[PDB]
Amino acid sequence: TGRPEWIWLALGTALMGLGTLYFLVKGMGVSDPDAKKFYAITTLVPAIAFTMYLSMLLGYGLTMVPFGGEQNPIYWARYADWLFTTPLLLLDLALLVDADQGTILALVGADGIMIGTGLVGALTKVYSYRFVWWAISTAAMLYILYVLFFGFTSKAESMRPEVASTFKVLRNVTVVLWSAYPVVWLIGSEGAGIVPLNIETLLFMVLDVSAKVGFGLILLRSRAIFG
Amino acid sequence: TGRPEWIWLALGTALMGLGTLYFLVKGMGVSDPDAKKFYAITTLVPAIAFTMYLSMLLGYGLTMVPFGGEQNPIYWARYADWLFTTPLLLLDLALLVDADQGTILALVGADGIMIGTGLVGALTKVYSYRFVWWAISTAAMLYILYVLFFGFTSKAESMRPEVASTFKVLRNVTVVLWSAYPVVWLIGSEGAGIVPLNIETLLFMVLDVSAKVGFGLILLRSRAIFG
Amino acid sequence: TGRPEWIWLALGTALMGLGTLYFLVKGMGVSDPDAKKFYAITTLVPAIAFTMYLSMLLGYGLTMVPFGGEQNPIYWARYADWLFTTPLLLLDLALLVDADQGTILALVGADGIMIGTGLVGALTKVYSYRFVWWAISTAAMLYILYVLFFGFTSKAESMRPEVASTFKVLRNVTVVLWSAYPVVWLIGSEGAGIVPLNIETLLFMVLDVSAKVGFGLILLRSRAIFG
Ligand SMILES: CC(C)CCC[C@@H](C)CCC[C@@H](C)CCC[C@@H](C)CCOC[C@@H](CO[C@@H]1O[C@H](CO)[C@@H](O)[C@H](O)[C@H]1O[C@H]1O[C@H](CO[C@@H]2O[C@H](CO)[C@H](O)[C@H](O)[C@H]2O)[C@@H](O)[C@H](O)[C@@H]1O)OCC[C@H](C)CCC[C@H](C)CCC[C@H](C)CCCC(C)C
Ligand SMILES: CC(C)CCC[C@@H](C)CCC[C@@H](C)CCC[C@@H](C)CCOC[C@@H](CO[C@@H]1O[C@H](CO)[C@@H](O)[C@H](O)[C@H]1O[C@H]1O[C@H](CO[C@@H]2O[C@H](CO)[C@H](O)[C@H](O)[C@H]2O)[C@@H](O)[C@H](O)[C@@H]1O)OCC[C@H](C)CCC[C@H](C)CCC[C@H](C)CCCC(C)C
Ligand SMILES: CC(C)CCC[C@@H](C)CCC[C@@H](C)CCC[C@@H](C)CCOC[C@@H](CO[C@@H]1O[C@H](CO)[C@@H](O)[C@H](O)[C@H]1O[C@H]1O[C@H](CO[C@@H]2O[C@H](CO)[C@H](O)[C@H](O)[C@H]2O)[C@@H](O)[C@H](O)[C@@H]1O)OCC[C@H](C)CCC[C@H](C)CCC[C@H](C)CCCC(C)C
Ligand SMILES: CC(C)CCC[C@@H](C)CCC[C@@H](C)CCC[C@@H](C)CCOC[C@@H](COP(=O)([O-])OC[C@H](O)COP(=O)([O-])O)OCC[C@H](C)CCC[C@H](C)CCC[C@H](C)CCCC(C)C
Ligand SMILES: CC(C)CCC[C@@H](C)CCC[C@@H](C)CCC[C@@H](C)CCOC[C@@H](COP(=O)([O-])OC[C@H](O)COP(=O)([O-])O)OCC[C@H](C)CCC[C@H](C)CCC[C@H](C)CCCC(C)C
Ligand SMILES: *C\C=C(C)/C=C/C=C(C)/C=C/C1=C(C)CCCC1(C)C
Ligand SMILES: *C\C=C(C)/C=C/C=C(C)/C=C/C1=C(C)CCCC1(C)C
Ligand SMILES: *C\C=C(C)/C=C/C=C(C)/C=C/C1=C(C)CCCC1(C)C
Repeated sequence: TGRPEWIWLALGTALMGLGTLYFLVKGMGVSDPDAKKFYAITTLVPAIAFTMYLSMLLGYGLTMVPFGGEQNPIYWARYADWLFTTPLLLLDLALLVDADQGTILALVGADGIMIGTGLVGALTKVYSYRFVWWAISTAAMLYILYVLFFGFTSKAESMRPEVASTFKVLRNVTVVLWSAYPVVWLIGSEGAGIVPLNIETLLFMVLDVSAKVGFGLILLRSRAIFG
Repeated sequence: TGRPEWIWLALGTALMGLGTLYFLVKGMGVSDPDAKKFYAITTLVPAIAFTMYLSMLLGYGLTMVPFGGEQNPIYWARYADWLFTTPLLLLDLALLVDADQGTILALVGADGIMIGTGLVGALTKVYSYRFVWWAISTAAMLYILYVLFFGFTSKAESMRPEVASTFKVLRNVTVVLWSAYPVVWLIGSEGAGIVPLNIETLLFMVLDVSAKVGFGLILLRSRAIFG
Repeated sequence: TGRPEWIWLALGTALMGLGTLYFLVKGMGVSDPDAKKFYAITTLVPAIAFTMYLSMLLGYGLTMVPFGGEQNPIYWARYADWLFTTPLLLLDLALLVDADQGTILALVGADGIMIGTGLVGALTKVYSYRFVWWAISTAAMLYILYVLFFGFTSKAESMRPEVASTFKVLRNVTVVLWSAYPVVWLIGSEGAGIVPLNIETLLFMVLDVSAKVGFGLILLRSRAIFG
């Protein structure tokens, strides 16, 4: 349940919070209309993360699901968070690399399903079924990382070296990080309880802050966001 | 409840699933940026349909509402599905016919209300009230079919004959199909139980697959989607 | 609970309803593509307000939350309403003043959090915690009114006098009205029950109709919406 992992939630809330502050206090006097978009998209990611992390800390984002012949502590707020933050991150990559509206739409769709599926899985009562939803969700995820890796990289090659390189870093960071989530989910309390909610929460915490604050940092501190 | 209609759900899940596969395996090597958009929008429709049909089959999308002095089997997942798939379909028509942003916005709004209202109706406990929500939802629907029929057709007349004709087919197919839903809802378990959930599910199944896979087929196999 | 304030809900439902009708019956024969957008955005605001007000009147939008060592009557539908209507209103201001996509995105984000936070607050069981969420929600709100007041006004100064002035009126009306909500929430049943749900409902009613129908009226009856 929620108590031993109260601390990881606390640190997460705080890190996202400061992350918002730092990104907010930096894009204040930014004239560049394109850079303006990047700060907006990027800043909104940690801000949302902050509200959802606070709901877990205060006990709201946590619920109980019966499965495995018992009651289970499921932090649902993660899906509420990700549902918006993942597309926003994706949007950042698309703008940076000037992707086609079609692909953005396809990418956003894939993402919504990825989280939608993950959320449903996290709540389904037939233990067994939770793993099907996981399968679907991961399939959706993989599609995204594919397009990002082979599709987006290609589009980056046409931009100026600054953008190509920043994208390369961002690309590597999201591909590697995003794929850890399904592994954590799988071995955590949402799936086979191989790992305690204690460590799991510390894991999502590190992954989230990296995948958002870190990503924001890499992106917002490069000249790539400028026209 | 969910058992006698388990089969229609199963076939639906499967048909949507293959529908996604087929549309996915066809727009792979498509350079045309406009055609790319059409495949994205269209492909996402059956994909969502698949996840929601699977939730009904696995028992998740089903809930119980007390009304009529008794418990009632309400597949809520349909609204979760439609909420996204109906606008997407609408968006397809708008792109094809190059509609004004204003009308798209108005059309999307109408749709969200149409489903939002339908969902609320499906869940309201005062039997009587379910019919008011139905009224509102249908009113919203009618507005949409109106704009599609008289507004969009007009905009199609300015496109090349290929587009005008494909739109005509699509227009006829959506106008006729969409209007069956409110009739099914009305006579099914959501309203006056004149028809059993058994047949009702077989009905939504046929309507959905036609309105999505069929629509996708008609659209994605014409040269209308190209610039 | 829901009974003594049944009337304010009834009048609200009716006022929004007519508000939709009036805005609908006025933008019918409007060729101007820009004006078309304004009518669409603006008309959808009261229309949504109508469906949510009807849910409160019919008893659906009302729920019960335990806090303060007792059961509490919480009209949740307000958040469902606002979640969409507030951005739409914001979008109106942005179009009118031709704001940057970045700022619109930032503004929409802030708003979603503002309502999301408000909703969570309205539902949190630890009385005490409801006030933190209020704090966050208001902080988000303030950010919005700031950008609207100092940012948007600046952008209005570049438009023709008609637009600058209409915006000025709209700006003053939203800044003043929006800031009353957090005060009402604070002193109403969602926070410290200093004011009865009776008067509270009459308050939100006046604020809503003004902030939407009034706003719509001021905007839709000026030549500012034309190109
Ligand atoms: C952009 C649009 C305008 C989009 C729409 C966005 C929105 C709708 C997304 C929602 C997304 C999904 C993923 C989240 C929902 C998950 C869902 C399955 C879980 C829902 O449950 C929580 C919900 C309601 O809370 C509850 O109220 C009901 C009514 O009164 C009750 O019937 C429920 O039981 C109650 O649940 C709570 O309490 C439970 C407590 O039980 C226990 O009690 C015992 C008593 O002895 C003891 O105390 C135990 O300890 C205790 O646990 C608990 O178990 C439950 O979990 C629950 O807490 O909550 C509503 C959440 C709200 C929707 C979150 C919003 C997220 C943030 C703010 C979003 C910011 C987004 C903006 C929009 C982004 C903008 C950028 C774009 C432009 C890209
Ligand atoms: C784009 C944005 C980023 C937009 C936001 C999208 C999202 C928020 C939309 C939601 C839309 C609405 C329409 C769906 C919600 C309907 C709502 C009224 C119904 C909610 O209930 C289900 C919800 C939660 O499940 C539950 O968990 C709670 C917390 O722990 C519990 O308190 C509930 O009770 C529990 O409910 C389940 O179980 C019930 C079981 O009871 C019974 O138990 C007995 C025991 O003996 C026995 O077993 C009985 O047989 C059994 O029934 C059951 O009755 C309930 O129905 C329920 O199953 O679920 C969350 C669903 C999730 C939000 C669905 C998402 C849909 C898909 C994946 C969307 C893909 C969308 C992308 C975004 C599209 C992209 C394209 C655009 C760009 C255009
Ligand atoms: C654009 C996208 C495509 C975006 C997605 C939009 C959508 C998902 C947004 C949702 C936003 C949030 C803010 C609203 C949800 C708030 C949430 C916390 C509250 C949820 O509860 C209500 C929910 C389900 O109702 C219930 O069914 C469950 C399953 O069967 C049950 O388990 C619940 O208990 C049940 O709750 C009801 O009944 C309770 C009754 O208890 C009591 O019973 C006793 C008996 O003796 C006695 O009778 C008592 O008097 C009685 O009270 C009650 O307490 C509960 O409150 C509840 O009524 O409802 C689903 C609502 C639906 C999602 C509202 C939609 C809003 C409108 C139509 C939106 C129009 C939007 C379009 C999209 C805008 C377009 C423009 C853009 C382009 C900008
Ligand atoms: C049981 C199952 C049936 C159910 C599945 C579960 C499912 C719900 C989850 C999957 C997610 C799914 C929702 C995703 C939908 C995607 C769909 C909307 C995509 C539509 O398609 C949009 C395109 C975007 O195109 P581009 O990449 O940008 O190409 C640019 C080119 O260089 C030209 O540029 P120019 O114009 O300037 O000249 O997708 C990108 C094109 C790519 C370059 C090519 C991609 C190929 C695919 C990866 C392979 C096809 C899929 C496989 C046969 C199997 C399906 C697996 C599933 C996991 C995807
Ligand atoms: C109790 C009730 C009060 C509550 C009602 C319930 C309600 C919640 C459900 C209804 C759905 C509602 C939410 C829909 C909102 C719609 C609103 C946003 C629309 C705003 O309006 C946007 C326009 C889009 O314009 P266009 O069609 O594209 O015109 C192009 C022209 O050719 C010029 O081209 P050029 O620029 O190139 O020169 O709507 C299209 C303009 C059309 C051509 C004309 C349409 C006329 C209407 C159908 C008639 C007006 C309505 C009726 C008086 C009664 C209301 C019934 C209700 C069912 C709509
Ligand atoms: C907080 C920021 C980000 C980038 C979060 C990303 C989360 C994911 C990519 C989650 C993926 C999931 C999969 C693939 C399947 C199991 C369920 C998850 C939702 C955890
Ligand atoms: C799955 C694909 C589509 C095109 C589904 C369309 C569904 C509708 C048009 C439903 C309309 C409804 C009305 C008009 C009123 C009763 C409730 C419904 C939601 C069933
Ligand atoms: C119906 C139309 C509008 C413009 C409604 C606006 C509502 C708000 C600005 C609400 C703000 C809130 C704050 C700042 C904090 C407490 C909770 C609220 C959601 C009431």
